[PDB]
Amino acid sequence: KNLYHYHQYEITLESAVDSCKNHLQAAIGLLYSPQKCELVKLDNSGKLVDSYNRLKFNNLGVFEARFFNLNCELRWVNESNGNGTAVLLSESDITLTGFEKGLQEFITAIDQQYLLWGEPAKHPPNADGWQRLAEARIGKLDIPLDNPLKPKDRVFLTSEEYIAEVDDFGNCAVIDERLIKLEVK
Amino acid sequence: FQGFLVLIETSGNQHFIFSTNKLRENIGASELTYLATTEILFQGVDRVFQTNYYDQWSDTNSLNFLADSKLNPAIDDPKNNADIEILLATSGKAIALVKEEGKAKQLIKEVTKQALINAPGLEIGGIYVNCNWQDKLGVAKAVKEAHKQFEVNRAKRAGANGRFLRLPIAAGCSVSELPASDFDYNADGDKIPVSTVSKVKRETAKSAKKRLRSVDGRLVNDLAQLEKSFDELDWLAVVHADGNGLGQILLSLEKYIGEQTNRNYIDKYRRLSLALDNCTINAFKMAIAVFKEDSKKIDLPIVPLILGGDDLTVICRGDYALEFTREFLEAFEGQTETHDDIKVIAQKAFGVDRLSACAGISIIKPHFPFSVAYTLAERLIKSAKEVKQKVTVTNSSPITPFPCSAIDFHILYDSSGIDFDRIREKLRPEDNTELYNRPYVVTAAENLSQAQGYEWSQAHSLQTLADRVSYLRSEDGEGKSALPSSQSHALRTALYLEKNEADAQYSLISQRYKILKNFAEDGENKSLFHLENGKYVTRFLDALDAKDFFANANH
Amino acid sequence: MRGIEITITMQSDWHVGTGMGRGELDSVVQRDGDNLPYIPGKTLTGILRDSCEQVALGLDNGQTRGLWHGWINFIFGDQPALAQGAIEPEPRPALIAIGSAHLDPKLKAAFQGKKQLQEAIAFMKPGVAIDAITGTAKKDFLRFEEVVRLGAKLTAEVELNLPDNLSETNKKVIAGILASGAKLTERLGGKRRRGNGRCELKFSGYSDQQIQWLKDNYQSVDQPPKYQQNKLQSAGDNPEQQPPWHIIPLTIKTLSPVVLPARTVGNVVECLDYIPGRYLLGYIHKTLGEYFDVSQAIAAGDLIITNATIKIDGKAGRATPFCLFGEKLDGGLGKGKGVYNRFQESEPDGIQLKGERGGYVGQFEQEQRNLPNTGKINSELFTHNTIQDDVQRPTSDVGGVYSYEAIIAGQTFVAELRLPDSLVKQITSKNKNWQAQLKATIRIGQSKKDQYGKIEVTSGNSADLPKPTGNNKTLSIWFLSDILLRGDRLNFNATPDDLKKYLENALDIKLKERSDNDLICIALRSQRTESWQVRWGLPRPSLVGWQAGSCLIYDIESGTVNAEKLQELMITGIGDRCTEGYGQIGFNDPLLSASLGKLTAKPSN
Amino acid sequence: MARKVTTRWKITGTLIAETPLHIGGVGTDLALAVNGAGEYYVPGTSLAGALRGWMTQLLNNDESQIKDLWGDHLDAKRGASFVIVDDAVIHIPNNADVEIREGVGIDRHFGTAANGFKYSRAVIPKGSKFKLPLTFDSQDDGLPNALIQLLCALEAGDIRLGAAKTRGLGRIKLDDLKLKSFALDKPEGIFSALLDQGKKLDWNQ
Repeated sequence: KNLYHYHQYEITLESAVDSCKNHLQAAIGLLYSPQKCELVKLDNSGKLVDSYNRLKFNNLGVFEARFFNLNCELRWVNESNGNGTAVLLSESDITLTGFEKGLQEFITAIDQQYLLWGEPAKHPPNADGWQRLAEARIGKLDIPLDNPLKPKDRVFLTSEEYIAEVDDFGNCAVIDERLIKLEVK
Repeated sequence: FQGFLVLIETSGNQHFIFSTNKLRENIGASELTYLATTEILFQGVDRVFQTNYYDQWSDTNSLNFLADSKLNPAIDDPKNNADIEILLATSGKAIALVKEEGKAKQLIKEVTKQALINAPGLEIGGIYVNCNWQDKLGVAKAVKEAHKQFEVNRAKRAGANGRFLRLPIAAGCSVSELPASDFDYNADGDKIPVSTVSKVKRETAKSAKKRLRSVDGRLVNDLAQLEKSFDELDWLAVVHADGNGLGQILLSLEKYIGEQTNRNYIDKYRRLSLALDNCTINAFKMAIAVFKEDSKKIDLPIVPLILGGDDLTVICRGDYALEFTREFLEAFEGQTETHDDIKVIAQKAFGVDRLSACAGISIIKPHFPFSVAYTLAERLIKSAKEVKQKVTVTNSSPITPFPCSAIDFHILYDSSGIDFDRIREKLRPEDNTELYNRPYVVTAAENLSQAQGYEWSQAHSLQTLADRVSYLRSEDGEGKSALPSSQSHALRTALYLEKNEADAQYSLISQRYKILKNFAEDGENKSLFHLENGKYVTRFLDALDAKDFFANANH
Repeated sequence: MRGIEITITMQSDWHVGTGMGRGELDSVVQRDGDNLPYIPGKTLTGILRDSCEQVALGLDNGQTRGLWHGWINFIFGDQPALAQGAIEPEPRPALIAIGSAHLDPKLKAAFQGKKQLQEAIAFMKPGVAIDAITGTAKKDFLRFEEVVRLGAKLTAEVELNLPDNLSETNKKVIAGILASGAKLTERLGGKRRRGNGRCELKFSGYSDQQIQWLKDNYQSVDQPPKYQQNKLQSAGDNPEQQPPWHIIPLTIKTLSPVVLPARTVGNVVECLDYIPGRYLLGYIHKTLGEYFDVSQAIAAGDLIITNATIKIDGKAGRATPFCLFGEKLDGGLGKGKGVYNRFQESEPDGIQLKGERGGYVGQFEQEQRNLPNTGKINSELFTHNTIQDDVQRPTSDVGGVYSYEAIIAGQTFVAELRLPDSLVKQITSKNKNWQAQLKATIRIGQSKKDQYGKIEVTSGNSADLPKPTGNNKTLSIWFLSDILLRGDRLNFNATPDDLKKYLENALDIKLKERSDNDLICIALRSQRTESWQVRWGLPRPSLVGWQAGSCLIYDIESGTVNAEKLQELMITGIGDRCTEGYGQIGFNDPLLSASLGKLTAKPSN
Repeated sequence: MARKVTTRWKITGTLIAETPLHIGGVGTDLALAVNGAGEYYVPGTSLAGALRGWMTQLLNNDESQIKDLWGDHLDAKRGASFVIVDDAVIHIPNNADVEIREGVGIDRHFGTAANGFKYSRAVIPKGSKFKLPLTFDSQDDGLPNALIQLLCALEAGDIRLGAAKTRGLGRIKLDDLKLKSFALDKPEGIFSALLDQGKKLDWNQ
């Protein structure tokens, strides 16, 4: 049982997304910038509607990103001037141009949940495939969810933790966690 | 014959049990810690070796089943062939002997993986070392190596901090620092977001009432009523106790077993461990007689979190912790006096049948962080253990501590500090003066008379504090207090002055309220201070603070 | 707009309580760092807020939500903990910062050294319940409360950070409300309803004129303007970074208690014993953001602001190395004796050792023959409540009270701003005195608008750069700051082989573990940091790594170690988020090379 | 919002000592309650319990009516008192000071001073004045009956204050009673509270 991971270096974010786009289809992105943490959704093709401008670094731009869908997750972090390391995590063996494949054996993987911030807002956003949670603590949170949220729905980010031996003594740990999807409970 | 010794041990019991101030989770975390090195060990042993240690335990509900080695095979007897022998199981530690390196590793994987699944946030690890059974003391050597190698790994081990990580869009736990993962209820009944860690602890609090049923049916029955009652108290206490002498024994146990054969070390080691669990739980049953019984309150106001061996850790009502811990420590010494499984080892180690324990007691408001309170109880027990240097076995070479129980405590008043060094610094109004006389010796003056430092132990006797507290509480023939609060408060103020101003004030007030003569300490009957190691120290501020914390209810 | 004051004159004996007594006292008052009574700024905001809400109810004709109640949520910020359901707007902060009210500084200067007078400011008030049948004092209901003497004039610094586009009419509304709410305040503190705490609360420069304007105008007010954050701006015009580095020392003195969240856990916040570099970033923007694009420098790594750690020997205190061990009964750095460097010293015969953990150490040199000086940070627990407004009391102990650890006032911390010569030339070209602009008083951290966060920042003369000894036999590493490293999957990680790989790549060497058995090679501890991101409006991602004090030493297996590269790493830091002071590293430090087992520590108006 | 108040009532007047008075302080019975200025005063806790005590005897210990005025720390609906009772400095008239009452128990068999039963008590002299220092927050458009009854009792001299109530002391009477109303539900009443010293009620009505 292997967790496959694919790594590329000195690559810009928008190139990293494009180089992965056949796998990141419909992925939720979480982009990290000095001023904003924003969710995005890639097209079912995997593109983003302002991709270059959205993923540009040089003007308070994206220094870290995570893209996740059912099959895989892309991670990117800026090393210098908007060029940085991409790692894609997938439980499936897959081919990528330029990415060096690796793998980790893991003993088992276990489901985990994270409750998202907020209750369903009294109306969803005007954008299709978006919903609004809100909590007085943070205000609105627009999430790329296509289910119309019922009152007293709660949204959970589901993840899978991979457990492996860290020591030659046999000590186990969770070696990584892959984010999967938003789910309504 | 040759094999391996496996040591599996839980660490970070503070950061697991006290990382929330929610009693169900403290209770639940303490259960998960206990289960990790028993149930999860035995279920792991049963899976790895095709055995039935879990059936024997769960039918017995006790660890004594592994004493008699027809049932826990003596695998150094080749006719009683088995792959596994358990040397120790206890809260936060277990030790086993195995004849195969693979099953040593497989056991550690099994037990550690199950903690990840069933006890998220528990830090458990294990190690195996070779065990040369052809060598007498081979087990003692293996135990020493396994322990010291375990520490070297913990200096590099990947922590449990790395798994449930906050994502900016995840909400947070209502009671911890982790992201929320699902929902539970606060004591009021309201739905609240909680972590996977917090959820699993709360789920396991339901298991604790089963474990404690064999101890005392009065302990836990309505967690919600208990949790609600605690946060209506004025004071809780975090009480932490560790055995004195047990470490001094286990550093060297093959010196005290008699015959140096591994079979005797193991047999003596196991009975020593089991007997001190029995001593702990029995001394606990005796000590909980201290807590008064409320007909409305189905449960006693005490939560035994850890209850075996050296470690006793409890949360209780804070005005009853000093008497509970005194009674526990007194009951613990008497218990160890009366186990032959202990007598001969304590005799050979220390010249007395008893062992002893120190305790640290943090007395805190219910809203105070139990994390911080326990950190202080650690430093208080470290202070209580200074008896190890002061009270020693005569003509011992090297110098050895002589079994002397002691208490150090703090009551966390608002501006008192919250860390040990700051607390005590605030009680040194001048560098020549300490407004504390700690620790307090709990061992009876009769049992110490042959020790070095006997005169020291009497200056530090807890009875001296309890007397002064009695005088503060006592009344005159009017039914007014023998010392008024107004005068007590003036003496509190005087203690912070220069010693001549403090002693001048003490003269003025003791002329007027003659009961203060009993609080004098210089023997010249003219100071609340006595000189001690070049510092002027006083018991008086300890008595003023502790005035309301000697409640008892065992009269 | 700082420079407004509130004066409180106490007109009856008064009791800001601590929720508890002590010994013979059943209730004791809060005392400041000078042991004097004071009104905490959290108490003062709460009383003043409550009275502006009384005025708002009248102006809203009893409507509990409305136009004028929105003005209170404008002036005093929203109360998001009470709101439930899908509140879409971000919670407004207060426009008003209200400090703690302290006694006049000359009066507090007079009290210094006079512990008897410091107690005499308060006196015991008896309280007893009477049995309704027998009419007798109900014993064990006899009670003594500490109350402070009437006549106290206390003053708090007020800052109104009004919106810069705020209409002049809306300015008068805010001034009118605050004047009006101040006027209506009659009581504060404990036992208000039984005659404690009678007071006059007056703003400087708000009078009945500000009240009269609102009475004249309140009918034509509207909703206050909507809140928006001050956003960052970037030009991108900074020059590329060029050596040398400049190290600008920053001395931080705490003026109030400062809460620097270590962990937020239910109703308690634990505090760090150092100031993280990220708290000074807003000061770096405010003071220098006009001279270069600060945000660009942060993104490029042209800016480092270190953690502010306790000043020892006149320098930044350095987190105690985990390779130091005390004799468990009689030793350790706190006892000043029996301290072993287990990188260099075998564990003694028959003596068990405890590893060192917290605290900070001063300077050390190869042949010092004294243990390094230790530094300690004094923290205190502060406790607060929320009042449920209909019952006018806390709704329970469990969910009515909350606590903050804070670093207390009067403590001194040293940070370093490090900037490349590229930016320093640009800054000096725009302002030659720019280091004069680094002197400021700022509020940092949690609850910074209330009784918390007030710090003085002072800039020192440019420090000398670190000059590590390049040794080809061993590499010693001391974590002066928490080290955050990505694993090779860019998750954060706790695998020291990755740090081994990182260093030998960063230094272009090869490293091997120190192989002795009587010595330890590695002494790390894990660290998890659970911060917020205020501009995000959302939590920061959890940052995992190694805590400060973690130590490791390697044999160099091959390759020369460049003293110039060691110096550069000692400047820039290693790993992630070094701009805000993570990753700060000491190479080949003599304290990790010493044998210390034989050493001891050195000895009103 | 704050606590919702319909009308705030400032209720003021002069309480006169109709006997001597003793209210004790921490520091035999020669310590009279003194504020932080060291002036003799009536603590609002002691005046409240006198007033609350009387109403409790009035209302046959109907706890609910009492707790609706005087507050309750236990009931989830209640909390703080709607009556505020301020501290009042005692104005001992000119050429007067605290007196000391000296006395003795008399042995019932011998008819003589019993040994060990001497006592001394300091007393605020008769005719001393202090303010009636009451505020009432009304949550409905009236004034409570039991509070009107209390003010009538104060004007009647029916309420006793301090120690030695059965044995010489504690009688007080209210004069100059004034009631000022502030309609804090309304803008005119809030600005009246800020500026205008309130709508006068004729108590005689």
